[PDB]
Amino acid sequence: MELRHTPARDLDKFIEDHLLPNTCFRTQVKEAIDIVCRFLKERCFQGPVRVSKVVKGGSSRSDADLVVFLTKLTSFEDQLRRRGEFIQEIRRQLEACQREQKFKVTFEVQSPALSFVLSSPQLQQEVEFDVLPAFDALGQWTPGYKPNPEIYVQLIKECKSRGKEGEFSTCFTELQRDFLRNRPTKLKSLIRLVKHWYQTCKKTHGNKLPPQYALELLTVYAWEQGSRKTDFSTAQGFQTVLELVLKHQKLCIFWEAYYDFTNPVVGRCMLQQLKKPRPVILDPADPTGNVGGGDTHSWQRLAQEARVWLGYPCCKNLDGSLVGAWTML
Repeated sequence: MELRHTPARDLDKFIEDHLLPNTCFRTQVKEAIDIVCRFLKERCFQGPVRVSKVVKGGSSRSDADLVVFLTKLTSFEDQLRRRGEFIQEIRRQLEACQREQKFKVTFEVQSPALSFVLSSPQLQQEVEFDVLPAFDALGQWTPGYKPNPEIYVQLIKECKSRGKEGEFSTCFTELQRDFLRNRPTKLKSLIRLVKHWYQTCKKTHGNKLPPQYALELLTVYAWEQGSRKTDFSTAQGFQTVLELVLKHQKLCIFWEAYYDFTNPVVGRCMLQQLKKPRPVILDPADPTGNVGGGDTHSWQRLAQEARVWLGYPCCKNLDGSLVGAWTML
């Protein structure tokens, strides 16, 4: 059944039946991406720019971003100005990879933006990757360590100048993914549920909604503030998120997972972002990015959906009572 017709007691089954990726295909996709990665790093621009890494980003026939990082760029703007140049070289090597390498899945580079589809005839599944060139601002980064604040200092400086705050977040995709992957399975599942809810809402909106990523972060926030447990009620977590969306006019959220106020420039940037019209959901991976910021109308649209959804069976017991949101603090 549709999520909107699924009672709270059936949410976990809904997630397992419709939202969990086919484990086998998931692994085959990871292996393919690893092959593409090493291939692009070796073959692209093989004759200062070079491909240093390739990482899967946000994801919804499912869609996903595939970030191709480039070293030796003179500025963040270059990944935008030379996008055409970069996309052509990457397209060329993706096609050479498809031609020369064998995969356990079908690999098809799409004809002219650059994307390719990984599919499995034996599983009735596929994922289309949107290839995004990005400056490798982080360079060598390893989980557990905060990037050198100087990396963000440079970012802040350029974003201020070009007025592109939060527009180079793709450069920190590794942090975005680390932030969401280092979580208990139950929470990752709740995030999948929220993503589905979001995508369901997007389907009927001719106007903009906040970015899905904003909701992924809001879900983490809900859990950190209201649960922090490896097991909990999915329905209660969902209600908490819907209720948090309603509070968008009062939300001011941020994390110091990859940066903090230590550096004056970064701290100043954070403070400047934290003072902007709410909601403020500061990207843990990018201090210049208020995810879904500067568009209160989009949040009002989503909040209207949140209220509608709080009336659905999703957060309700058989007797019609709400399962209840997590108390927070």
